[PDB]
Amino acid sequence: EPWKRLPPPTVYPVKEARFEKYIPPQLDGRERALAQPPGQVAIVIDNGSHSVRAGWNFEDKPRLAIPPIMSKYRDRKMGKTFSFAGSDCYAARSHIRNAFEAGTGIVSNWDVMEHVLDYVFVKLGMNEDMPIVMTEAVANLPYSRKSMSEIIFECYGAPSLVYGIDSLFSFRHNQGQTGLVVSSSYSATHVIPVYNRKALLSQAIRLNWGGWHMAEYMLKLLKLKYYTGFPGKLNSSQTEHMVRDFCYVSLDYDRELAGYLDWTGLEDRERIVQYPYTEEEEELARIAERKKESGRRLQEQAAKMRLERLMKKEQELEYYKDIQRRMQGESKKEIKRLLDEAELKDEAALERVIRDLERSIKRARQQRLLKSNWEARQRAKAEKEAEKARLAEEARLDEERRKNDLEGWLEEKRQLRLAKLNQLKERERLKADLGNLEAAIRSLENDLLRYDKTFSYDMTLDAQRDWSKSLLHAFRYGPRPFDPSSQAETHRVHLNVERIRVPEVLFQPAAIAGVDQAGLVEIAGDILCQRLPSLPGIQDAPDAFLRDVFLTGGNTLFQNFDERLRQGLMALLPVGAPLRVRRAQDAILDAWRGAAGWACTEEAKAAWITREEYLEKGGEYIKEHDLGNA
Amino acid sequence: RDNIQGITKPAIRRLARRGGVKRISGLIYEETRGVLKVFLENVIRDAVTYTEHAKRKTVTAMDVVYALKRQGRTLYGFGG
Amino acid sequence: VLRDNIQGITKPAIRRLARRGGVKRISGLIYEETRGVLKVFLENVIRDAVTYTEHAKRKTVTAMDVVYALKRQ
Amino acid sequence: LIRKLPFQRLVREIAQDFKTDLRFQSSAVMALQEACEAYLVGLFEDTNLCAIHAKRVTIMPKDIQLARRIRGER
DNA sequence: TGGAGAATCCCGGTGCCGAGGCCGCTCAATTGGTCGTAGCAAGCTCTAGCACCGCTTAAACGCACGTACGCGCTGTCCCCCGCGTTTTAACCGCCAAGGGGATTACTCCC
DNA sequence: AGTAATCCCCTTGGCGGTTAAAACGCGGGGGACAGCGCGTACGTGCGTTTAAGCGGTGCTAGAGCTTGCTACGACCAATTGAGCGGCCTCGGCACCGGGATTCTCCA
Ligand SMILES: Nc1ncnc2c1ncn2[C@@H]1O[C@H](COP(=O)(O)OP(=O)(O)OP(=O)(O)O)[C@@H](O)[C@H]1O
Ligand SMILES: [Mg+2]
Repeated sequence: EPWKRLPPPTVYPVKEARFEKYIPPQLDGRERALAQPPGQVAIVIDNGSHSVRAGWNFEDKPRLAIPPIMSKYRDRKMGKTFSFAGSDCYAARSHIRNAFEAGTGIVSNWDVMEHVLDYVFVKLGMNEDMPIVMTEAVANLPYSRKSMSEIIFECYGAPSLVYGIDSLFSFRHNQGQTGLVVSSSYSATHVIPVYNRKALLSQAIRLNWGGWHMAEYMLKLLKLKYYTGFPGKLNSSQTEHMVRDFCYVSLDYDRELAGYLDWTGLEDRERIVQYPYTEEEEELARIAERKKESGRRLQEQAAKMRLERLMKKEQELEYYKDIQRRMQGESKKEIKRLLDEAELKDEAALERVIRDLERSIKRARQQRLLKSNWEARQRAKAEKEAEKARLAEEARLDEERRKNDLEGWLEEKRQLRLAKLNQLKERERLKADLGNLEAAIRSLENDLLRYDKTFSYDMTLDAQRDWSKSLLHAFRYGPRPFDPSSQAETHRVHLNVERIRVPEVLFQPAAIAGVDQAGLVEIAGDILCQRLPSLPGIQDAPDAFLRDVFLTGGNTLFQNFDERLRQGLMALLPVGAPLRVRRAQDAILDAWRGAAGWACTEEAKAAWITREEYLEKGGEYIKEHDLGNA
Repeated sequence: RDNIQGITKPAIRRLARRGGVKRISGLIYEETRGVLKVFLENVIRDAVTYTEHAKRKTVTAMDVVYALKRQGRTLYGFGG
Repeated sequence: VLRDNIQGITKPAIRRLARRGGVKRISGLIYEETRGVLKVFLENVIRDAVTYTEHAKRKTVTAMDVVYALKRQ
Repeated sequence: LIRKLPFQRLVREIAQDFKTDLRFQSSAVMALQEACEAYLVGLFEDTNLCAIHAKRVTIMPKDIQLARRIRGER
C-alpha cells in the first residue's frame, strides 16, 4: 500500500516574528554623519508597513529594520511602566499597536509612529538637527502628510524634510529611464508608468492586495481547513512565514490546480508545518477485572433478557402451535375464534408467527413448571440444534456448488452482491430522507476476493468507504494515515492547494478572494494597451514602456512571478513586441538605497521643504518632483 | 395571479395598528406578504392533507382547525 | 434544610453559558437576571417531575419523570 | 458547564417546596442539568441577537427580557 | 392661556334578526345481572440512593487598572405621515351550471 | 346484483352598480442615522482560598418483581326521558342623527 511504501515525512517547524537580540545606539553613525561635507548628509527612513528601515544616506544599507509597532504597559508585579517600539517587543506581553491602518499603506496611529521614530533616532544615536528623507504611500492622504510633517517639524524640530515613493526610488536605483513599475508590497500592489524618469502618477493603479492580505487569507484558509479543531494557536504572523517559505506562482493555474490533490505524487506537492506539541500491571489487571466483571454482568443481563425472550417466544410459540393443532380439522369459525384469541386473522399469519418465533428462537410444586420451562428451553434447544444441523449441511452443499459450478457460482455472487447492494441503496439513499445484508455483502465479496479473478478489493464496499479513496483526507492529511492520538501528527498543518491558491489572488482577485478588482495582468495591460497610447504628450507608447516592466517590493519575490507576468502580458501585446520583465536587485532594501542615493542630489535639495517653508505653507504642501506625489 | 398583492398596503397598515405600531417603514409591506404566504402554505397543505386522507373533495372548517391545532395555533369558534 | 443555593451557579458558569451562546460582552446585571431565569425554569420542570412521582406512589424521582416533565415543555 | 454538586443542591432546595424528603436518582439530576444548560445556552443565543439588533455588542437584562417576551415565556 | 374645529361621545329613536323557550321523539343514558380479570395487597429480594471521611487542584473570588464601548448630544436630510384628489374593485344580488351522491329501474347471471 | 337516468343541493362562475376603500401627489416635519466626545463600566491578569471532584466505606430505604383474589369495569338486553332538530317571537344591540363635550394645535 502506498503509505507503507512512502518514506517518512519531512516536516518544517513553525516560524513566527520573534525577538532575538538587543542592539545599542550606533554612535559611529552619528560620528560619521558629523564628518560629512555640508549638505551631503541626511537621515533616510523607508516608512514600510512591514518594516521601517532607517539609516544614513552615505551608507549602503539601513542600520535599522523594525516593524512599525509599539508595546506599552504597566508591569503588574514590578509596578512601573515599560515601553517598546519595534522588534524590542517580543513580536513579553504583546500589548501591541501598529502605526498603519490594517491592510493599508497609510499611517493612522500617530502615537505608535512617534514611538517608532523615537526608537529610530535613539538607535541612530542622536542626542542633542539633520535633514530627513522619508518614503510615502502612493497618492498618500493629505491629512497623513500633514500629521507626519507636524511630528517631524514640531516634535523633532528637523531642519528639512522630503517625501518620496518607495516604488520609484527602487526604479531609479536600478537605472530606470522609462518603464512600467510593478510593486507588490506588504500593504498593496501598484502599477506606475514612469516616463523620462518621471512617474505618470495620474495613470497609476492600485490593487488592494499585498503581503499582509496573503497572510490573513492563508490564515482564513487554514482555520477553514481544520475547522473541526486545531490545537495550535494559528496566527497570521505564522502564515506570513508560511507564505514566504512555501507559496509560489503557478505558470498554468487551472492545469496545475486540477491535479494537485491526486494521490499519486501528493507526497512531493504537500509541505508539512509542525507546531510545538507536548509529549505526554496490577493497576490494569484490577481495572480490567472490574471491566471484565462489568462486561460479564452486561452479557448475563442480555442473556437473561434473551432467555426471558426465549421462554416468552417458546411459550408464545407453544400457544400458536396449540391453535394450529386445533385449527387442523376445525372450522373457519374455530380458526377465527382461536385467531381472535391471538387477535390474529390468518392461519398463515400463525404460520408466519410460529416460524418467525422459531426463526428468532433458533438464534438464541415447582419441578413440573421448572422442567417444563426448561422443556420450553428444550423446544428452544431443538430449534437451536436444528439450526446447527441446517447450517452445517447447507454450507457443505455450497462448498460442493463452488467445486461443481465455480464460474456460475462466481456469477451468482455478483448477482447476489448487486442485489444486496441494491437493498442497501434502497435503504440508505431513501433512509437519508426516510430516516428523518452487510455481512452477506462482505461474505459474497470475500469469496469473490478469494476466487473471482474479476473481483478486486477496489470494488469492495469497504473500499468505497476507505480514507485512502477519499479527497478530504488528501486535502487535510495527505498520502498517509491519520490518528488524533498522536500528539506529533496532530499539531501539524498540510498546505497543499494553498501553495498556489494564495499567490494567485494577485492574478485572479475576484475568483479566489472576492476582491472585486482587476488582476495584475489586466491592470498592466489596461495601462499599456488602453491608457498610455491615448495620453497625448507621450511618444513611442506602449513600446518604450514594454522594454522595462520592473518588479519591486518583497511580495513580488515569489518563484515564477516574473515569467507569469511576462506570459500574461505577451498575450495582450502585438506579436513581436519587445517585452522585458525585470526584477529589482534586492527588491526589499533597494527602495531605501534609491532614497539614500537620491537624498542629497540637487534634484532632492530642490525638493526639500525647510522648517520655515513648512511654517509658511503648512503640512499639506509638497514640492512636486519625479519621485513623489503631486 | 398574485392575489398576494390583494393584501393591500392599507390592510397591512390596519393589522399593524391592531398590533400597536405607530410608524411603518415602506419596506415592511413586501416583508409582510412574504411572511403571510409562508403561513398559509403550511396551514392549507395540512387542511388539504386532512380532506385527502378523509377522502372528500371539499375543505371544511374542521380540516383547518385540525391543521391549525397541529401547527400549534389552536383556534376556537369554527368547531374545534 | 437548604437556602440560597441559586448562588451556586457562579458568575464564571454564567460566562461559560453565555459565551457558548455566542455572547461577546456581558453586562454586570446579567448575573442576577440569569438566576431569575434558571430558577423559574427549574421550578416548573421539577413541579411536574415530582407530580409524576407522587402519582405512581413512589419516592425517588426517576429520569423518566424528568423526561416526562421536559416533554411537557 | 455548571458545577455538579451546587446544581444537585439547587435541585434539592427547589424540590422541597413540593414534597419533603423526596429522593432523586443520579440520572435524574443529570437530565435536569443537561436541560438547564441547553435552555440557558439557547436563551443567550436569542439575547445576543437582541443586543446585536440594538447595535450593542454587550448583552443587557432588557435583552433577556425581550427574548423571553417574544418566546412567550412571559 | 385661548381658540377655533375637528374628532369622540351620548342621548333617544328605529328595526331586524337572532336568542331563549316550547314541542315532538329518538336514541343514547340508565337499570339489572353476568363474569373475567387486573391491580390491590402482602411479601421477598438487593439495587442504588444518601451519608460521611480525606485528599487534590482546578475553579471561583477580590482587586488593580487600562481602554473599549454605551450613551447623551448635535446636525441633516430623507422619507414616511396627514390630507385632498382620482379610480378601481370589493360588495351585493341575481341567474347558471354542473357535479355528485343517493335512489330507482331493469337484465343477466347464478 | 349491476349501471345509468333522474333529481336534489350546493358550490363555482358571471353580470351589473355603486360606493366605499385603495392608489396617487405633494409639502414638511421630524425621526432615522451617521458623527463626536467622555467616562464609566466590563475584560484582563495575578495572588488567594475555597470547595468541587475523586477514590473509598457503610447503611437501609424503597424500587422492582411475584403470588393470590376479589372488587370493579366490560358486555348485553330492555326501558325511558334527556337532549337535538325544527318553528316561533320579541327584545337586545346596532345603526343613525343631532347636539354636547373633549382634545388637539397654532397663536
Ligand atoms: N522572499 C520572499 N518571498 C515572498 N514574500 C516575501 C519575501 N520576503 C518578504 N516577503 C513579504 O513581502 C512583504 C514585504 O514587502 P516590503 O517590505 O517591500 O514592503 P513595505 O515597504 O514594508 O510595505 P508598504 O510599501 O506596503 O508600506 C511582506 O509581506 C513579507 O512577508
Ligand atoms: Mg514598501
